[PDB]
Amino acid sequence: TACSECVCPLR
Amino acid sequence: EEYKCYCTDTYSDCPGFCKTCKAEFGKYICLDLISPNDCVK
Repeated sequence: TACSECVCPLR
Repeated sequence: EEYKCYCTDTYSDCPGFCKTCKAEFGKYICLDLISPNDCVK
Protein backbone atom coordinates (compact mmCIF):
# COMPACT_ATOMS: atom_id res chain seq x y z
CA THR A 1 0.00 0.00 0.00
CA ALA A 2 1.80 3.16 -1.16
CA CYS A 3 -0.32 6.26 -1.89
CA SER A 4 -3.80 6.85 -3.36
CA GLU A 5 -2.53 9.51 -5.79
CA CYS A 6 -0.21 7.37 -7.94
CA VAL A 7 0.99 9.17 -11.09
CA CYS A 8 1.20 6.82 -14.10
CA PRO A 9 -0.52 8.19 -17.21
CA LEU A 10 1.03 5.68 -19.64
CA ARG A 11 0.23 1.99 -19.07
CA GLU B 1 0.99 0.78 -14.72
CA GLU B 2 4.25 1.74 -16.48
CA TYR B 3 8.03 1.82 -15.95
CA LYS B 4 7.97 3.15 -12.36
CA CYS B 5 4.90 5.16 -11.29
CA TYR B 6 5.67 8.26 -9.19
CA CYS B 7 4.00 8.72 -5.78
CA THR B 8 2.74 12.33 -5.64
CA ASP B 9 -0.17 12.11 -3.16
CA THR B 10 -0.47 14.88 -0.55
CA TYR B 11 -0.41 14.39 3.24
CA SER B 12 0.03 16.15 6.59
CA ASP B 13 3.64 14.91 6.92
CA CYS B 14 6.23 12.77 5.11
CA PRO B 15 4.43 9.42 4.86
CA GLY B 16 6.18 6.12 5.65
CA PHE B 17 5.92 5.38 1.92
CA CYS B 18 7.22 8.84 0.93
CA LYS B 19 10.09 9.64 3.32
CA THR B 20 10.72 12.54 0.92
CA CYS B 21 7.94 15.15 0.78
CA LYS B 22 7.17 18.87 1.14
CA ALA B 23 4.49 20.77 3.09
CA GLU B 24 2.87 23.33 0.77
CA PHE B 25 -0.54 25.08 0.85
CA GLY B 26 -0.98 23.30 4.22
CA LYS B 27 -0.81 19.74 2.83
CA TYR B 28 2.16 17.61 1.73
CA ILE B 29 3.42 16.43 -1.64
CA CYS B 30 5.20 13.14 -2.41
CA LEU B 31 8.08 13.07 -4.91
CA ASP B 32 9.07 9.40 -4.71
CA LEU B 33 9.04 6.65 -7.37
CA ILE B 34 7.43 3.24 -6.72
CA SER B 35 4.96 0.88 -8.43
CA PRO B 36 4.47 -2.57 -6.89
CA ASN B 37 1.38 -3.00 -9.09
CA ASP B 38 -1.22 -1.03 -11.09
CA CYS B 39 -2.04 1.45 -8.30
CA VAL B 40 -3.74 1.82 -4.90
CA LYS B 41 -7.20 2.36 -6.38
